[PDB]
Amino acid sequence: ISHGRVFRRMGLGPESRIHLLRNLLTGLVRHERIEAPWARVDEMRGYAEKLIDYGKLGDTNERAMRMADFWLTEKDLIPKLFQVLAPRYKDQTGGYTRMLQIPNRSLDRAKMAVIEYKGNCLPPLPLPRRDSHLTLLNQLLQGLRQDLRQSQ
Amino acid sequence: AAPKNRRTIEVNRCRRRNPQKLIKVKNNIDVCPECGHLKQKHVLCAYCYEKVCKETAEIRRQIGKQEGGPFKAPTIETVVLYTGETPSEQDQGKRIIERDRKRPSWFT
Amino acid sequence: SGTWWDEHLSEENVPFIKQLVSDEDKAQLASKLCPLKDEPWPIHPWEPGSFRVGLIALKLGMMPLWTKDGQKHVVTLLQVQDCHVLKYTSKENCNGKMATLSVGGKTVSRFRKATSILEFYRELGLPPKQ
Amino acid sequence: SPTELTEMRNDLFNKEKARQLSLTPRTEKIEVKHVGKTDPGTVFVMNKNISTPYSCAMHLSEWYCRKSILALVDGQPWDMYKPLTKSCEIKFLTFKDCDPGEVNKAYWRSCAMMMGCVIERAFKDEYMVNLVRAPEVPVISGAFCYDVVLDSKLDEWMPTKENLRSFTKDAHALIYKDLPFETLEVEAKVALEIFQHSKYKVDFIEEKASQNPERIVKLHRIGDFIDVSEGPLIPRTSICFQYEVSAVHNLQPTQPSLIRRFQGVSLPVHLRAHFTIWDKLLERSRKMVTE
Amino acid sequence: TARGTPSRFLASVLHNGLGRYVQQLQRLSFSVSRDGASSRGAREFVEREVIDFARRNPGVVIYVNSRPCCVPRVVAEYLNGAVREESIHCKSVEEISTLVQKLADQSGLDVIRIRKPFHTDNPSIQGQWHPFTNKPTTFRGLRPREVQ
Amino acid sequence: FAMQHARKAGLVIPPEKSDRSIHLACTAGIFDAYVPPEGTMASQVSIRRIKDYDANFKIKDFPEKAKDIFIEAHLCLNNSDHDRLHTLVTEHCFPDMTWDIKYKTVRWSFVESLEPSHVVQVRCSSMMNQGNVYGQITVRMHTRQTLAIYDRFGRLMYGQEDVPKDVLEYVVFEKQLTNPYGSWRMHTKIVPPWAPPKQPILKTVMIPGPQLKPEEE
Amino acid sequence: VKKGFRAAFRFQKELERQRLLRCPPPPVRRSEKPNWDYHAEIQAFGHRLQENFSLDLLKTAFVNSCYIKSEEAKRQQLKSNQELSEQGTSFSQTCLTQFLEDEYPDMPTEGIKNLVDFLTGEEVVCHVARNLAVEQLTLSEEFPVPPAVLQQTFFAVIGALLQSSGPERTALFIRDFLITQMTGKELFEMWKIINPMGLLVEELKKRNVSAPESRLTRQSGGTTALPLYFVGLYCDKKLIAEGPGETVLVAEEEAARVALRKLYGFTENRRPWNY
Amino acid sequence: ISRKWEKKNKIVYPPQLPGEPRRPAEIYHCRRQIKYSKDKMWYLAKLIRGMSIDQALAQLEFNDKKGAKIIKEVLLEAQDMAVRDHNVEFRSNLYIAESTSGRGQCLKRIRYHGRGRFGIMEKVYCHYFVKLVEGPPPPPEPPKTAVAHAKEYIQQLRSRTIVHTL
RNA sequence: ACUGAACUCCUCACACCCAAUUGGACCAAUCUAUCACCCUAUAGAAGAACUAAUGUUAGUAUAAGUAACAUGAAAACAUUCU
Ligand SMILES: [Mg+2]
Ligand SMILES: [Mg+2]
Ligand SMILES: [Mg+2]
Ligand SMILES: [Mg+2]
Ligand SMILES: [Mg+2]
Ligand SMILES: [Mg+2]
Ligand SMILES: [Mg+2]
Ligand SMILES: [Mg+2]
Ligand SMILES: [Mg+2]
Ligand SMILES: [Mg+2]
Ligand SMILES: [Mg+2]
Ligand SMILES: [Mg+2]
Ligand SMILES: [Mg+2]
Ligand SMILES: [Zn+2]
Repeated sequence: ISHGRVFRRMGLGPESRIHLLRNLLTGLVRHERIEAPWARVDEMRGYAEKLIDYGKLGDTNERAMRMADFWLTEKDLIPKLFQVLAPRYKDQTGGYTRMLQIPNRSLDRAKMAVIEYKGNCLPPLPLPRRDSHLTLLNQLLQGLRQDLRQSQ
Repeated sequence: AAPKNRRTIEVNRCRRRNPQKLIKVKNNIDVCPECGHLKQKHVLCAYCYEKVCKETAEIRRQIGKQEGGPFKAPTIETVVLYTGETPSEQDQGKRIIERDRKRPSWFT
Repeated sequence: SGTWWDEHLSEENVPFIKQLVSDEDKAQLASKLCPLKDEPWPIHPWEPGSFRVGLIALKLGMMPLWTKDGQKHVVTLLQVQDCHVLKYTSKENCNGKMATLSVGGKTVSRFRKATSILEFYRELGLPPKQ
Repeated sequence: SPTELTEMRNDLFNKEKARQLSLTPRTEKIEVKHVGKTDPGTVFVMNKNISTPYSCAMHLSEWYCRKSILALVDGQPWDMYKPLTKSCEIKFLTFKDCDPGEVNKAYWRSCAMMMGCVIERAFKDEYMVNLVRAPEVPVISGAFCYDVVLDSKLDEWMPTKENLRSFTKDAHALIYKDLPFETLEVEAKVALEIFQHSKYKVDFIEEKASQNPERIVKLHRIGDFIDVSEGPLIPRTSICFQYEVSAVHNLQPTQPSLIRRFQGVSLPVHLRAHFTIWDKLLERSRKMVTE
Repeated sequence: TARGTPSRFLASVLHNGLGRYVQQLQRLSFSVSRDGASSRGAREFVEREVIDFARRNPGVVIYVNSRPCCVPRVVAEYLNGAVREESIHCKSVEEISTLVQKLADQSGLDVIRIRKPFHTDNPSIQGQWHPFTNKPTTFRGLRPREVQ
Repeated sequence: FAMQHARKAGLVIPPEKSDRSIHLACTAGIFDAYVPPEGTMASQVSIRRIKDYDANFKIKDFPEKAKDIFIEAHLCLNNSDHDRLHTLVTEHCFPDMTWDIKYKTVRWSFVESLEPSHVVQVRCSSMMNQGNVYGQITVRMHTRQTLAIYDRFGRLMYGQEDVPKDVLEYVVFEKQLTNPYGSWRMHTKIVPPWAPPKQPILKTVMIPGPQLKPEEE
Repeated sequence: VKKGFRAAFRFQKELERQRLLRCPPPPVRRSEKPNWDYHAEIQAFGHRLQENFSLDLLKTAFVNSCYIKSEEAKRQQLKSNQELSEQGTSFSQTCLTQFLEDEYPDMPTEGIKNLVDFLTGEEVVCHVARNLAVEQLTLSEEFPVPPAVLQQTFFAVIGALLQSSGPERTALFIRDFLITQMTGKELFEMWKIINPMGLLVEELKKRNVSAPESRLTRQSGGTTALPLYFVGLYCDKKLIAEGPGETVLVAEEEAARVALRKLYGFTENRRPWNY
Repeated sequence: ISRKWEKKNKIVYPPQLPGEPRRPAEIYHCRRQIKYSKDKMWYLAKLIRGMSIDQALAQLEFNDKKGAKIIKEVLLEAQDMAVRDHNVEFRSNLYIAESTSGRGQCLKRIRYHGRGRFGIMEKVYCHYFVKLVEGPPPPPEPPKTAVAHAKEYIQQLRSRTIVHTL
């Protein structure tokens, strides 16, 4: 039984899942977009956010240096991280990524999701846009909101 | 273990036609406004998503043939440029990549 | 078809709805704080064999306690947020051995309920209770 | 009799539409170009006065047949059941759009006409009704209104809560009946012949004919009932999911003629409401519309 | 068998017994062969007995084809349109006579299980039984334990 | 793509070598198109060749038999008498006439002829047609008929059986001279552009637009 | 393969039978179906129905106008049965009335003529005549023959029998057949009525008696879903009829029906018809 | 082998009169030898029967099974066929009358079990049949209500009678 | 005093209730002889009749869509990573 377990069993072991998510990290951080199964991406999101928050400190911190050295196997995306991504999110404190489900994979009919860091360069996704304000109900909302503001 | 009497057609039929064995119709579909196709509400438009993926694929091809080999990832921001465009003062220092096509109105 | 409210409106109006509903709930609670200004039912003193209505609480956790003898006693905490009364019945209507009352627990979203239940809660005056 | 008068109005409107589509030629053909981000480039061969944008959407897909409310003809709204008379460009409109204001106005008009019809069919057969029109109001008005004048014996009387509930359940029964909006384009003199009795509708038709250079007017019928509307309207009543009357108010020039105005509110299927927001929308629509 | 076979209640056509009786045999159609050892009985029957049978029964009509047939048949059409055919293949003259006579005496309707051996279209005299026939009434028609 | 797929699959084949030849009864296409107006010696030599190959031949009687063949071919279409329809119609004229009418019946009656059918021109074929020859005649015909087409389910697609409509055409007949058994048979139609369009169909129609392969344009 | 063809023959017979059951062709006339001799059929029909009269009149009654019309039409590409049918239906109505008011003097002209119109109705006469095997005898243009046409032919046969044999013989014929056909179907099953309580009121007011009152004689399950009332119609402290019913209204109208039957003499317990 | 389903469309009804009910155009179409199983193709079929073409296409597009795409392309083919060569006005005014699955000409192979024992694998192919009809779909019959229950019960009690007597 | 059977009576017709065994009257389909020719007759002959052999062959079911099987991750599908 499981009550309060936040992690999920993912591969042939803890080492398996961490190496798996580490490869997903090395893949994601350079393309600043990645498709993958929904569970893997859900786990990946937190690791990515914590990693960028840990790298905000800069390159002088040997802690962050060796941590990113572990978490990234290509060894070339660490400079990219420290000198691009931290400046990109210097103003941002949360919601660094966007994650959205997409149609299932071809063969295994698996549940898939795409994740990408906010403020990327490559084209955007067709995000779910909330209903327009010009609609009937939204305009009624604006109307009685104006009425309440007039009252008070 | 082993059976003892052949399951009749009536009971087999009841079992394999009971509603939970059946598929449940899903009332969670609507038309995508701009593409004109169907989509699950919480899921993205497959057509638009494939379009975007193909575009990103050719962009990746371009940046790869620019970098000319692995371990060439820069440490700066990058920007796309389409036909009929000039680099801006904002992206002066940012890397630039060229593409041979017209700017879509849905892309900025 | 089956839908929910959050989709068919705008993000500039969603916080408006949220804060407005919260303010309405707080106003209802503040209004029903004092039952003495409202008309109460007749009061009677305790008698032998009589009983008293219970209530509902919310378990927060556990903590220790110590006695004069130095002895330790674990003890649970039970928290009570709103715990309003909802309904009264006659022992005749109920046809049971004893009369019955109804008590609510925690206030929750007015959105995730049934229409008849929301009608009951409105005509009563209080928010919902899960 | 009022019933007989309604049946005669119906028969005359039927004769009029009959004359129209019998005068129009046979086997006529037109080519309409579909426009929009969805399925562009298509061109549809249609009849000149028997085809409709509903038949267009039926050629195209059932989704648009069920979801469409109006259509733009060369940048001009249209009644989904009104036949298009010439080759042109056509677009479909829905509530889920960037500028659904026109569909919204059409829904306002349709709800006003519905409330007028139900209140005029409800009352005592021995009492009289001399409705005037369905006024136009903005979307933020919070309620669709309908002006009327009544007998003088019951000027002091106002409709009670049970009367409101009866009107609302009547309207629910009508929308369950699901009658379409039989629309037509008729002449000024024809409209005067049909509504010669009520001076209010007479002078309203006269105002419309003065506004229109050629004096041609548009009529809309709900089964037995007919009324004039400025703009186009919705295809099928059943699109309105919830619908009711908020309150009634009565306007100061009452001596020469009483001025009551009923007021209601409603919302369609494509975007329904929750019980709570709906209740507060009701207690808003209970407000008196100053206009 | 009763549950496999259909059923009917006893009945007659157009109330044959009340008025003048009419034998509801209408038409006969014989298919017999010149040759054929099977049709010799039919040939004897048609040469001697059929004359007297037709003389006795004028209302019936008889048709004879006299064509090559490996099995001779006799078909009987009755008033209702009920057709029934039976093979007289290799049958003796006396049994052919009995067969045609039972055909003449039969009615125009299939033989099936008869649910009841009688039929009364107005069975009740003195009134059909209802629960209140054999019990009296009350003063002012008062139900039990009723004051007023 | 036939030869390319053949070579790529390996279905190499030799040319069909055989003394037999595929014999036909009607040349494809036409030799000379009488482009009508907006409303000669060559034909004389053609008629001379016709008479030479077939002495028993008259011109002024040709329009009568032509109209007869026309109306009887339409009656054969109504009755579905495909054998005699073939005997009286060429292999080029059978498909375009009998392909689309499948899965549906037809009604065609001849009311009268406003103008008498009139010969327009005559052409004769060169000897270099598989060692055979074929003669063509053109005839204008102006009459009044009715047409009514019921689909599979017996509902009219268009046309009305009661109301005739004036109609003008230029029909072309042709015959095989080399054999003696060949007879004149309908071959094709000219359908000139300047002529107006026929009556449309009562039903409305759409077309699918350019399907945008997942790339805007 | 198994040798022999007797079984294959039997199986072909079964296959064609199954095919007929699956897609049976439409019916046709026995006159054109084989084994038919017209004159002999007419003569045997006469002997069957126990009558002897002129074959020419028989044929003129059997023939119709539509058959003559189609015959002469196709001949391009004799005497109708109208007068005989008229005579027959006239005498039939007269004699049926005579017998009916002779058996039931209390029945009014309105109800008795409605009853006679029912007995002459196309449905009953056509059923009786199909059971009598006239349908194929009749010459018609359309098949199955129309019921009105068959009625005209039947009444023309009646008129022929009258003009040939005699009125008393026609009377025996029509009496037997029609009243035997009627035996089961009762009065209110043949003839319909509205406001039977009002009809009864008018009747016994004509008979000069007090206006009765309806009183529930017995009750059961009034509150139950299956209410049962026995309502008696009492005049001047005397009962004429009682009626059961789901509700009180049904009970009282049924009691009115019972009283009407008792007064007109068409009770189910009445004297049978004497033959 | 039997292929009557294709000939079912070859019929041609006679011409219809003006004053008579407009006949609703039917059409048949099938696919042959699909590598899929009956017990599940039948599930898809019963799903899509008794509904309209567009939401059928939608449900099959978004249902995650292999046979869904097959039925989808089959339905699109049936639609374009019916509009091109069966005199159908509106492509979207169609509904499924019945869609079914049938066994096909299958094949057998050998599955190797342990200890020298062997087993027969029969690869399974399914023919898929579908009938389309123009006009809107008929509504599903609602549940019989308390009034219907009471009415059938009382008419039963009225139809009953005494037994085994006059 | 009644109920209560295939006993008995009652209207009609009757060869129509035993294992192994014994005696008799018929007959399905087939070939031949001779008839007949929408499928039969009289004779002879015989590879002469299947609800059962852990029966043989072929097919299709139940068990069952169950047991069981498989593709390391990302991406320009070039490469990179574990
Ligand atoms: Mg695992
Ligand atoms: Mg006994
Ligand atoms: Mg005995
Ligand atoms: Mg015995
Ligand atoms: Mg024994
Ligand atoms: Mg035998
Ligand atoms: Mg033998
Ligand atoms: Mg043997
Ligand atoms: Mg066997
Ligand atoms: Mg065995
Ligand atoms: Mg599985
Ligand atoms: Mg199991
Ligand atoms: Mg498993
Ligand atoms: Zn899209």
